[PDB]
Amino acid sequence: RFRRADEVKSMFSSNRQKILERTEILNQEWKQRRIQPVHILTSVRECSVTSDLDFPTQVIPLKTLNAVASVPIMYSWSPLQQNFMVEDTPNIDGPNAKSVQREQSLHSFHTLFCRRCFKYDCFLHPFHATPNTYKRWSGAEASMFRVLIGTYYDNFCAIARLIGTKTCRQVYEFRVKVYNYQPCDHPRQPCDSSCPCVIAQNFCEKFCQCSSECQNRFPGCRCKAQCNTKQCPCYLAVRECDPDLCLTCGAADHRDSKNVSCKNCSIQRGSKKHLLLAPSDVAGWGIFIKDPVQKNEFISEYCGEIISQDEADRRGKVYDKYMCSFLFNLNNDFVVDATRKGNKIRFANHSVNPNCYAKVMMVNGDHRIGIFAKRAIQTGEELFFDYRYSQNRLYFHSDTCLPLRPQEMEVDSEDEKDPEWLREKTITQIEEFSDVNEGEKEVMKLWNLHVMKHGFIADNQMNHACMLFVENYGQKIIKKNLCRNFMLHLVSMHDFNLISIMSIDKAVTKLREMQQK
Amino acid sequence: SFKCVNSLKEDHNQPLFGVQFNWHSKEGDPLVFATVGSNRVTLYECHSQGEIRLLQSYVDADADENFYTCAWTYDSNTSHPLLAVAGSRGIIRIINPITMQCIKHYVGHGNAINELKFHPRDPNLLLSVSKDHALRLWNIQTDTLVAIFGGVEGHRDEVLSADYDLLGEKIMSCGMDHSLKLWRINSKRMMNAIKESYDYNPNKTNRPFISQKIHFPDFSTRDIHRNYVDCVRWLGDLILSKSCENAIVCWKPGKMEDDIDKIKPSESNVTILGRFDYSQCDIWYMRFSMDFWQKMLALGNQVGKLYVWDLEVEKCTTLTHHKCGAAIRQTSFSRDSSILIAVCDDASIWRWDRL
Ligand SMILES: CC[C@H](C)n1cc(C)c2c(C(=O)NCc3c(C)cc(C)[nH]c3=O)cc(-c3ccc(N4CCNCC4)nc3)cc21
Ligand SMILES: [Zn+2]
Ligand SMILES: [Zn+2]
Ligand SMILES: [Zn+2]
Ligand SMILES: [Zn+2]
Ligand SMILES: [Zn+2]
Ligand SMILES: [Zn+2]
Ligand SMILES: [Zn+2]
Ligand SMILES: [Zn+2]
Repeated sequence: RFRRADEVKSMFSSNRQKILERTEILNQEWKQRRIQPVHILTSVRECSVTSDLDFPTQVIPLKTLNAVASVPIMYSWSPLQQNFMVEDTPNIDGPNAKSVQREQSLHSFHTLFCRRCFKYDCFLHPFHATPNTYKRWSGAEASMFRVLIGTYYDNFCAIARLIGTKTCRQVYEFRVKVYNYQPCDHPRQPCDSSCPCVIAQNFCEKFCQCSSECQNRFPGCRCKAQCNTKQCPCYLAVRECDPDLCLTCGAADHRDSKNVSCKNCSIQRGSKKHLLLAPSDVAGWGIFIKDPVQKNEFISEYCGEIISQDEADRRGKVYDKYMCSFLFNLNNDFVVDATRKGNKIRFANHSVNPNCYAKVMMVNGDHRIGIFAKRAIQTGEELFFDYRYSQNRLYFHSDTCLPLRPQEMEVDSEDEKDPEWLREKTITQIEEFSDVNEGEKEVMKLWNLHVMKHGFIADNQMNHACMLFVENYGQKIIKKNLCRNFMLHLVSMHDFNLISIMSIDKAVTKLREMQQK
Repeated sequence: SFKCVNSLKEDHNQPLFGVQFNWHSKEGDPLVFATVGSNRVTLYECHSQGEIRLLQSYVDADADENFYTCAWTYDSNTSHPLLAVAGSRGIIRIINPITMQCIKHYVGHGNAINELKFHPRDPNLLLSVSKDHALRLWNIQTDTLVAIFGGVEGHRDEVLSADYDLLGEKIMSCGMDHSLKLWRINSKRMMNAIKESYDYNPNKTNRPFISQKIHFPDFSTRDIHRNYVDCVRWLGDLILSKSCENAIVCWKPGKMEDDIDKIKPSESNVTILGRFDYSQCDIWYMRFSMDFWQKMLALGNQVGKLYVWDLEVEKCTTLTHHKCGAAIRQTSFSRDSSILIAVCDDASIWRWDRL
């Protein structure tokens, strides 16, 4: 008590000198300037000032300011393209190492990986990777082998090629001594009327762990192209094609492309047409469209925050006072909310005779809200849709609400796949974990950014995903000393049943080619 | 320590929510302040024997605008003063009192604007604190929006005040979300924006100038005050900020000995260094101010007591007068810290002199 009173003024006085020494340099910069003063106006309706103390009442003419065109009300929101969910072991790489089992060395990976979106501690799916989804001498060198006996089985001359620090057969001695879908899981039990999918009236997806030929899995479609009429069971089930199943239409072909042969997967790829912002013709901000759009053509994914129904109930309190609700029912259990985070299309105003409509389609387990054109739309119409069913002009920028003049309004498209704040926000969420070591943390940060930069959305893509990761980010792998954790990432990819075995050999080969250089 | 010598009143009887002395005054040149309120900015000069002289006045085209604040600034190469004003419409006019015309105007804030400040070492960088939950850093010289402070981790409610630090290296803001958020501006990422915002040219590149959205503060806390916060000014490396709790509070973030230029974002501890206790001041939007050498601290209340404080408590001296009746929104000293002008709710002004 007597101690803290004494620290206040010793810091006050040291802080005081900081005030003095700083304020002088501002004062010294003030002696540098010879700035003119303010003088009265005799050049030019009139303003007047009286004094409550006996003094002549002073009058001067009133110089009028030119009118300035105001803009409608807008509150602070954040760019988004893929939805956002909200709530209502030593390092084995560098100087200090340890020898632990197969599961302890990989523990953070199996629990922190997301089987559906391919990132560590993702932002959509809160439930961790279900149990059987991830089952298909120093201390560091020995704990590595311990990981491989579950993965590499009995191959001895190949295991030595990985660890690099020892050789072949000597290894012997170690051997001697409408509801939302979530993946269903139940060993020794078929997917019967006790299965969460059956109970929820959802088909098991590729992520489920039920039998291969389970009687509840959606099979995909066999269409040659389009997938856009009732004939295609993907379309007919209000689904976008599953790009690890529908190999015939094109959902698994040319993932780089945006106009694919299959037209019922424009949401998952993000082939959304260009949107432009301007004041609405009703009142407030409205959205207009750049180029023309056909009848029943995809416009944009109505995107936002994923909130619970109980969180949607508390926010419905605050939203009611401004006569302006921006939330839509995604399914029975979850609601999307564009008030805090959203995308360009959240500026479609309500109208009961609209030219667009909302269809709540399904994409790889995730229910998403798609906006489609009710009729044909030509250049420069404002897009409307009916809020009830789901719940030669001046153009403006999206991020800043500044005027976007026509000089460069063609390839602007202020809507990428990985925004600047997410690329950082995922780094915030990796480091904050207190139970995960920081050697494994500094690799999952590298993977999450690599995934978002290209936009991976298919299980079949993961061979190219892990081979492209080495070509670009493998340099940061060696410079930051994570070559061993990268191998853990590979056998975790291989534990989750979505990478080829020869790629793990091919990936380490391309890392060692630059390592020994 | 002071003494009142004059009182004024305008011709609209509407409240005035701020005043500033143009601290960019020359040496040996007369003291000048400016008054915002209603839809009109009025400028004033001081003279001998408590005379307050009326210089010029500007009215905006529509009576719906309700100005809230203003701040002075000199031009780099033309030497004229400029007084930027912003209010309910969210527009920031410049209005130089030399040629007496709205030289520039910047639309595009999401709501009203609640406080304005300028960078201490650059008279071209203007910060606006807005009702739209975000701070914005303009650039008077080159017509470019540099930054937008407030995205995902920004101010989740309405923002009401901010202030640069002394050298000009770290902004601190606060608003109706009970939070005070430090946004440094000395990082090379914010700096290469200020650099490239000058070397930007509208007809030199078909590409709008890349404005920097800052989504994550460099420090945040809600541990100081309880209810909303409506004012905040730096103290070098300490921070003063008030609330509707009848007390201005001093605090530094982090531990005691942890330097402010080394506190990294995820810091959660504070250190309340004490409070200036006052009475009857407890409504929306009631700022204070400090003189140029930061030994004075002046606050007004709703019934006309015009508090003062000695900042070298290494002394609740008060100022009251028989006609000083309505509320006191804002005060501002002169640069030489000799004259204290306070504005009121009933469109009145009071002039106090030190001895
Ligand atoms: C609790 C928060 C509250 C519910 N909330 C949330 C948001 C995102 C938002 C907005 C806002 O971001 N809009 C932009 C905009 C969008 C996104 C879309 C369309 C189609 N169109 C738009 O404009 C505005 C207002 C608001 C309040 C009062 C008001 N009035 C006073 C002045 N006189 C006219 C009426 N106007 C607008 C409230 C908001
Ligand atoms: Zn996921
Ligand atoms: Zn061998
Ligand atoms: Zn299932
Ligand atoms: Zn099942
Ligand atoms: Zn099943
Ligand atoms: Zn099909
Ligand atoms: Zn299909
Ligand atoms: Zn298809």
